[PDB]
Amino acid sequence: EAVDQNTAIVGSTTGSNYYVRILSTIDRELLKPNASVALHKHSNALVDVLPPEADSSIMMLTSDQKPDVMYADIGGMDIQKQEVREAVELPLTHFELYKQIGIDPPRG
Amino acid sequence: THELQAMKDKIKENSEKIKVNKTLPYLVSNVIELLDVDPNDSQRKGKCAVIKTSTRQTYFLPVIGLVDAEKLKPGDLVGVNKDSYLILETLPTEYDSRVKAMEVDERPTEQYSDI
Amino acid sequence: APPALWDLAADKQTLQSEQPLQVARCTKIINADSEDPKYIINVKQFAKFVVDLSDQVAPTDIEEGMRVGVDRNKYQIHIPLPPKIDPTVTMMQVEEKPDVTYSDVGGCKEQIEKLREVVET
Amino acid sequence: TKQYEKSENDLKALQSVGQIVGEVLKQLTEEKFIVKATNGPRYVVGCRRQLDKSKLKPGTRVALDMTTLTIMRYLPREVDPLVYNMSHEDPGNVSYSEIGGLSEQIRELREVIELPLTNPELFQRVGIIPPKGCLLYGPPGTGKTLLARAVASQLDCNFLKVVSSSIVDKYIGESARLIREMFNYARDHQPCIIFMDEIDAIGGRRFSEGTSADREIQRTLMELLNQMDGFDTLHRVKMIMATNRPDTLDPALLRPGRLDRKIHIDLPNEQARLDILKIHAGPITKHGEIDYEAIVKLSDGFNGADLRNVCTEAGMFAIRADHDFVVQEDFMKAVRKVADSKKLESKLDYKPV
Repeated sequence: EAVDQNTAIVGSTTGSNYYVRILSTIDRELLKPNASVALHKHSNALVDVLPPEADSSIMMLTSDQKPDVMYADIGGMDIQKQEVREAVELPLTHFELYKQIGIDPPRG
Repeated sequence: THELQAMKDKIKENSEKIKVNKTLPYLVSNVIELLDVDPNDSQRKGKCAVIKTSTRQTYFLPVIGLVDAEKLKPGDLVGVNKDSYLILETLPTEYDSRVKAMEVDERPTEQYSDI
Repeated sequence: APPALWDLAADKQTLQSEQPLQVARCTKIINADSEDPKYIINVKQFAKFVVDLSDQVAPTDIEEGMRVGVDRNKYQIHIPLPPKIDPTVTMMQVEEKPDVTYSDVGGCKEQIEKLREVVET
Repeated sequence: TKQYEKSENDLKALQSVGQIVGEVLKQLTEEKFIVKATNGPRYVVGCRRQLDKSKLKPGTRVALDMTTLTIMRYLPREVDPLVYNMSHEDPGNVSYSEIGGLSEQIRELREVIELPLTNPELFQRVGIIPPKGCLLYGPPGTGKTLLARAVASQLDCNFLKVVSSSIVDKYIGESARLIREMFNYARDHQPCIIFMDEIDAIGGRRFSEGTSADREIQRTLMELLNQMDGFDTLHRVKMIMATNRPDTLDPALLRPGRLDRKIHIDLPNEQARLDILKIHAGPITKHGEIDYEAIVKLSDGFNGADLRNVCTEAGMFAIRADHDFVVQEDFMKAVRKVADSKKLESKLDYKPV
C-alpha cells in the first residue's frame, strides 16, 4: 500500500516491508494499491512498477498448446453439467444480465 | 636445456599461490555436474559446472578448478571458498556425529565362556 | 547506587576485554579430521565449513561432534564447550537445596532403613 | 615439468568466479527479462550479445553474472536424483525363469508392459487405450519385489526405480514436486519405466486427521493424483506399484488410471513349488540322492525365499557337521523342522484385498 504523500510501504521479493520516499515525478496514478514495484539496487527506492505484467508462473494456455479432450463422448453427466451450463457461459459472457435480473452471480 | 629448473621455480611459486589460493576448502558444499561448449551463433571453447552450498545456494561455474571432471558425479564435501566458487578437492566422507557412529566400542570386556 | 556506580565503571575494561574473544561465535560441532592440519565443523546457523584452528587448541584434546568456539572470519578453533542440551525444563527437573530431614519420619524404622541401607549407606 | 605448468595455467583460469544459476521466468524488453534467484529475489537484467531470446525463452534454466547479473550462459535441464535411481541391477533376465510361478503372473505382465512399448498399433488396431501402469500386492506367497527387480533387467529398454524412503525430505516435505521433477525426465527420457514399492505408507488416508506429519503426507499425495490426473499424457512411462496391502491407498488411487490392473501373488502351489525348489536345488550341489516331491510333500505351504533360505539353511545346518555333500535326509528333517519354527510366525499374514 501507499501510506501517505511521496512515500509508501513495500515488501521486496525477499519479503520485507520497507518505508521509502517514492520517485518524485510519478507519485500515484500508476502506483496503485497492489502492484509489483521495481526497487533500487542499493537503496530499494520506490521508482516504478511493472507494465503490469508478464507475471511469473503458469501463465495460462494449455489448450492451444494442448491438451484438450472432447466432453461430448460422456453424456451421463448431463444433469451434473446443468449447473456448469448456467454457471459458466452466461456468467462470463454477460455481466449485464445480472444487473437486470436483480440477482448477483455466485462464485460458488 | 637448463630452463627446466626455472620452470620448476615458476611452478613452485605459482603452486605456492596454490598453497595460499587452492582455493582453500573452507565452506562445505555439494555438486551438480554437466558438460558444455558454446557454438555461436564466434566459436569458442570451455566447459561449465554447477555447485551446492552450506547456505543452500547454487552456482553456475566454468569447470573446476582445481581438480577436474576426473571425479566425480556429484558427491559431498567439495572444497570451495566464498566468491571463488572453485572445487579444489573432494574430501571423504559422509556424516554425522553419533548418527555416523551409533556406538563404536572396543568390545565387551568379558567373554561368553563365563555364562 | 554505589553498587550501580562501581557497576558501570569497568565497562572500559569490559570494552577493552571485549574485542578479544567476542567473536567466539558461533557454537559449532566438528565433523571429521583427515590429517593433522585439517578439520571440518558444522553449525546450526546452516554454516558448514572444513577449516583450521587457532594455535591455542591441541588436536588430541578435542572430540568429534564437539561444540566449539570459533572466530567466524578465519573460522578458527577457539575453545570447545562441553555442554549441549537441554533448556530450563532440565533446570526445573534438576533441583537443589536441602530440607525435611530424617527426624520427620513418622516412626517407620526398618521400612526406611532397608532403603536407607541401599542409598545413603 | 611442463604439465605441472599446464595445471598452473589451468589455475590461471580458475580465479574467475563462477556465475550464479538462474531460471529465466519471462521477459519485458530486450534489456529486461524476468529472472529469479534460487533464493527468491526476482530481477530484470540485460543479456549478453551472442544470444537471441529464441535461445532463452521464458521458463528457462539459465545463468547470470555475479555483478551485472547479465544473462550469459545456461543449460536447459539438470537435477540430482534422476540417474542415481537407475543404477540398481538385478542378475537376470534369466531370473525370469528363476521366480518359479506363476504363468498368468509372469506372462500377463509381459502383455501388460512389453507389448504397449513395441506395438501401440495393436492397441489402436482394436482401439483400446494403452495401460500406463501396473499394480502388484500381497503378501500371500511372495516375490512382488523380485519379480519387479527381475523384469527391470529382463525387459531392458529404459527403466528407473523409485526408492520409496527418502521422499519425506525432512524440512519442507514438499518433495511431491520431485515426482514431477522425475516425471519431467520421464517425459524427456521417454520411454522409461518406474517401479514403486511401498505406496501404502505414502498412501495415507487422512481418515481422522491428526497432528502434523500426516498433513505433509496427504499433500504429497495430491500431486501424485494431479500428475496422473493431467492435463498430461504419461503413457510412455509405466508405473508399477506394490506394497504390503492394497487397502489404505484411499479410493482415488484404487481406480484405474492410477491403478491400471490388478496383479498379485498367493501361496505358490506345491506343483509350482516343485519348480521353485529346482532353482533352489540348482545352485546347490550335493550327493545325487534327491526326491524333489519329498520336500514338496513334507514341507508345505511356503514361499520361494522361505523354502530356499531354509533349504540353504538346512544345507548350512547340515554342513555344521563339517561334512561337505548332504543328502535330503538332513533336509527332510531341517527344512521340515526349521520351517515349523518359521511357520510359528506365519500367523496373521493374511491381509485384505
